[PDB]
Amino acid sequence: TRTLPPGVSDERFDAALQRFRDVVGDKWVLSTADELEAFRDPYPVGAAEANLPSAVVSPESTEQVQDIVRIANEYGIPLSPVSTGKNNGYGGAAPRLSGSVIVKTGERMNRILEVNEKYGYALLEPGVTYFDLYEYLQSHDSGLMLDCPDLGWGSVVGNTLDRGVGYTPYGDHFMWQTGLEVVLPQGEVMRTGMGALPGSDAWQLFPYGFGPFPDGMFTQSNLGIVTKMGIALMQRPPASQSFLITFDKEEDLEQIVDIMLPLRINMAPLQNVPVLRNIFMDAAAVSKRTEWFDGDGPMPAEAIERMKKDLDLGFWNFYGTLYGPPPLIEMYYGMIKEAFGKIPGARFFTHEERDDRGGHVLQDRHKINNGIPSLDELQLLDWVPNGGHIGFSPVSAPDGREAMKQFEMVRNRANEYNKDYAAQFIIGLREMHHVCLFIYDTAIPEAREEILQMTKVLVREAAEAGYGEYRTHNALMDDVMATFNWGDGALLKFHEKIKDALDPNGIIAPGKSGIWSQRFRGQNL
Amino acid sequence: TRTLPPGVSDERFDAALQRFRDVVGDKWVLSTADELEAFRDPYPVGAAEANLPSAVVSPESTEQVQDIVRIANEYGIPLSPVSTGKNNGYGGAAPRLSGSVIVKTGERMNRILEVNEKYGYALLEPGVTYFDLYEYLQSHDSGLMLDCPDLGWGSVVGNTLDRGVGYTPYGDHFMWQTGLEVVLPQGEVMRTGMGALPGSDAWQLFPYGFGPFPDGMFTQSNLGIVTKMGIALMQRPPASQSFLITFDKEEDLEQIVDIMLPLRINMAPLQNVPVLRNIFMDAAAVSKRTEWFDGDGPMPAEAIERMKKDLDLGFWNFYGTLYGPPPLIEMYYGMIKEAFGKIPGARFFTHEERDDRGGHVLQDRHKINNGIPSLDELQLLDWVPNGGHIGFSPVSAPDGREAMKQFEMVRNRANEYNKDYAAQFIIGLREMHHVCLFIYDTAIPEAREEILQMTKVLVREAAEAGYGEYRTHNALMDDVMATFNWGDGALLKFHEKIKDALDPNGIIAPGKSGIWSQRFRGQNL
Ligand SMILES: *Cc1cc2c(cc1C)nc1c(=O)[nH]c(=O)nc-1n2C[C@H](O)[C@H](O)[C@H](O)COP(=O)(O)OP(=O)(O)OC[C@H]1O[C@@H](n2cnc3c(N)ncnc32)[C@H](O)[C@@H]1O
Ligand SMILES: *Cc1cc2c(cc1C)nc1c(=O)[nH]c(=O)nc-1n2C[C@H](O)[C@H](O)[C@H](O)COP(=O)(O)OP(=O)(O)OC[C@H]1O[C@@H](n2cnc3c(N)ncnc32)[C@H](O)[C@@H]1O
Ligand SMILES: COc1cc(C=O)ccc1O
Ligand SMILES: COc1cc(C=O)ccc1O
Repeated sequence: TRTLPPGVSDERFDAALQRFRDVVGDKWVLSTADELEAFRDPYPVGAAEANLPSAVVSPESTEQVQDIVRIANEYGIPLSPVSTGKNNGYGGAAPRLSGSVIVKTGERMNRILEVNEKYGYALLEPGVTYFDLYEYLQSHDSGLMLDCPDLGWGSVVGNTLDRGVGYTPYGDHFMWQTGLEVVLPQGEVMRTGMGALPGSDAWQLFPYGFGPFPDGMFTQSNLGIVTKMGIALMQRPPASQSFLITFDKEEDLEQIVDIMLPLRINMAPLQNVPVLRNIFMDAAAVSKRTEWFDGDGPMPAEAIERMKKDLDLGFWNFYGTLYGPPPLIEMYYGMIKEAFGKIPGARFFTHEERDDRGGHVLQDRHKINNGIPSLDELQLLDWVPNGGHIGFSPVSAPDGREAMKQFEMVRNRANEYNKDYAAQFIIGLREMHHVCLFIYDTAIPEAREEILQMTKVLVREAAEAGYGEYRTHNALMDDVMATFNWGDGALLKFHEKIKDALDPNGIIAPGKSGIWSQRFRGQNL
Repeated sequence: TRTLPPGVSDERFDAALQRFRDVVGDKWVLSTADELEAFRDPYPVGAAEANLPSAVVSPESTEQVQDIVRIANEYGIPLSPVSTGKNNGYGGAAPRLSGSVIVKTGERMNRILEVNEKYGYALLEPGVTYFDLYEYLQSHDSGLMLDCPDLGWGSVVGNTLDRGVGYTPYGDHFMWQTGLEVVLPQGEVMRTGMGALPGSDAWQLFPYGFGPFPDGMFTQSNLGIVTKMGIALMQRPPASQSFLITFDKEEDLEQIVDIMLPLRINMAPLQNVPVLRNIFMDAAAVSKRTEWFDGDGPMPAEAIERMKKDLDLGFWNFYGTLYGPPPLIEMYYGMIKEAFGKIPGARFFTHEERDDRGGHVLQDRHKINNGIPSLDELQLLDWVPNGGHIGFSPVSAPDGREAMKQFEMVRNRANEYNKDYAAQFIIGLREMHHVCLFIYDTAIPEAREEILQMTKVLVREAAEAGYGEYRTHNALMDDVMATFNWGDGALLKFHEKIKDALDPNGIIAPGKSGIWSQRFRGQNL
């Protein structure tokens, strides 16, 4: 059947599309089941179909975003903005609420507006991918580097707006975000920070402006459609050196993290954002599962040994990168070797030393950590046929007991539901994003529902232990937000109150982060 | 003439007062003419009496704060929260709306809830001063250091919630803020970040939590009353060295800023937040105006030169600090010598190299830049009888040309109105806070009036030229917010719609940052 928006008839919906076409042109509104199949979640979760868009609209400018919002308010059409819509692992381009219209801001609004070499910033529209920006910086002989995620096909803006992470010293994307322009839910356009001051050259220079600081309210949020965003760019250092440390035992995690913290807290000698990847995660980047095991259920421990042997890796695999003058790189590599040396069976490789099949990730990290975007990590999805992943992304203290507790908790449930648990601890100064990627066969209905059931259990099992997620899939947003329920759900009530006063007709991305407008609360979609 | 909240009678006010005492006890409700004397703006601005409190309420817990708020909603009585109320230069403790009740949270809410050595953070009630925290740290033989402003009598929370700044690498106080508890305008209580998840250890570990990140909206804000705040604390480095560079000419400014930027933008070799102070700023810290020129008018150049000659200082004076093992310090001081030694007349000193009187400022910077709080900059108020200051604090791009244009513009008005211009450029990564202190006799009502009218001119002339203020005085709050009027005042309409959703009855510090709730809009207050 035709996907229509909640409470909107065929007749009123065809009026609504015609008006979108008036604004953007007829080629830039997509409305047929065929055309829309490309905007389904590529990695669907649950057996029952969900998150189905009713149309895709691609505006060329801010002026058109506004007119689209107005139309959507007049007609009661929920809108779900994206940049490039590559939020794979969290829903793709697919909207939380079935029947929403996707506003793909990145199709046509993809200009790099300014890259200022002197102040080390860039002003970007939301269609600028990491590749685009990288390509610009190469062409103009730039002395700046971008900070990217594992996959560079996503948007600098879109990724920042979901508080994604990268791996250079500028890994925390939202921290370095500086000013933004946004269309609010009734059509008004606003600029934050020093951009509210007309004629200011400080919009990308000073983030805060004057009065309350609102920029975070437009992250993981449905409070507006962002049309421009600035971001600081780090200077390319004179030299770098990436390294791998392999650790043999699963139980080495505790000690790894406890040794790490005093070296990370000060941003030296661990200058970048280290990553501790388990063997399923590294194996999956270079090989298929049927190369190690072709039986049923959890990979047995002898098969885990073959992966570690052939590829010459540990169960745990620490990847890091150092930057600066060559005498500094060596001092710091020296300190790191001394500390992690304690762990029996720890082995060290720099990016110069290792160039085999197992080294393919080290070589990939050394690109990423030097702000060169890659698609090498797409190979992960060939672990099994019709491969897809979901992100279960709890936050952990930089404490080996907490991490070992989370690891065992997750593994206990991943084996119970027959899913392989690829693990990647991404390590900040004071906390760790514990990304648990469960890779699975998207074709099979039972694999998908087991993924959904399994992750619903872990959200609740994690919350009961005091752990929360930093980011989650469409299908888990209500469940995740339901865990942030201190003071009788105070945080949610606050968010719903702001939502209702900026978005009286409940128009922008309803359900995002479990925040629904008055008119959807209680309906269970 | 007895001060009362707008449209509240003597008896309705009496009953409210009585209810406040029920909540907090008798001792902690001040309401008599000269009890409240101490809560007037200590550096009054304008000849007319503005900014008059009707009462002061000192609660001891979050619960009393919630109740006080509920009672204020019942009566329509404005509340003006402070921490320690030492916001001098901007209004001190005094409220923006005359008739509001001060809620001095810090008087009894002054516990250091936790200092964690492992993860390098603190959890604090509003009453912890920088002296108190430093005393905790000395007692416990801590590895951590704080980041303090010029005057350490203020609160860690108060300063942070006004987006204040200190001078260690952790200088940007708001960015090292992590997690807070807040009472919202109708008495609901809410924890931000991971604090919203019952039993999390991660409140002071991961700031963002999940979904929209609101912490920024409680800074320069009137959206709640803050009861707890977390802040990250830097590790104390093994050694340190501070340095003064003097630049003899007034014109060297342009060249000093242009050389500074590449040495600062990557936090190395300028690691700390450098300051560029003029001779006026530094003289007043060590001497009275009458030592150099007894006279009604602006200070002649021959008096400027004697100041420089006796104190052995330049017109522009550059104060920085280096941290790390002694080899790294020698390296980085090396590079700083060679870069700023391009400027003619420029002379260098370290903290070991000066015991004279002009050097007392360097010794005060060497404490502050190492997180040793101080009150030496109080001597600044001696400069003239009954000294007070006000802060006009424009943001500048870290560009020499833009820093001379702001300097001359400000100097011209300083001379026209007969006020001395003390200047300190506080230098971030990509921006500068250009802080202009104008010192004056607060007893003379013409001088108070010259100040208000002068800064009113300055705010308007600075915005015409493309510059906004980071922070401002009660006096200037409406005028500063009118300058950020991009999009037909798009920013202010936004802040008001949010204010009016969370505070239907217009209770919390109305007028703060030029943001007035519905019941006060379009009025002369
Ligand atoms: C499968 C996978 C995913 C992945 C990864 C590795 C693998 C194998 N590694 C990642 C990493 O290192 N870091 C990271 O942050 N994410 C990683 N992912 C997940 C994901 O693919 C990436 O984050 C990707 O960059 C996100 O997609 P994109 O960049 O295209 O973002 P989007 O889909 O357009 O938007 C994301 C959400 O933000 C809100 N949004 C976006 N644009 C707007 C505008 N203009 N206005 C308002 N809100 C906006 C929407 O909620 C949108 O869904
Ligand atoms: C005269 C002067 C001032 C000064 C300075 C040097 C001199 C000679 N140097 C400064 C510096 O180096 N850095 C800096 O940030 N400020 C400097 N100043 C200005 C001032 O002295 C300090 O900022 C001072 O520490 C601030 O005072 P305090 O810490 O006591 O904060 P407060 O007066 O209580 O309140 C500040 C404002 O924040 C909001 N606020 C405060 N508490 C709350 C709660 N609990 N809830 C909600 N909002 C709150 C209020 O708006 C309040 O006015
Ligand atoms: C599934 O989403 C994520 C994936 C990764 C790396 O593979 C890092 C952070 C994420 O949020
Ligand atoms: C009164 O305002 C300020 C004063 C100072 C003095 O060093 C620094 C920052 C400020 O905002």
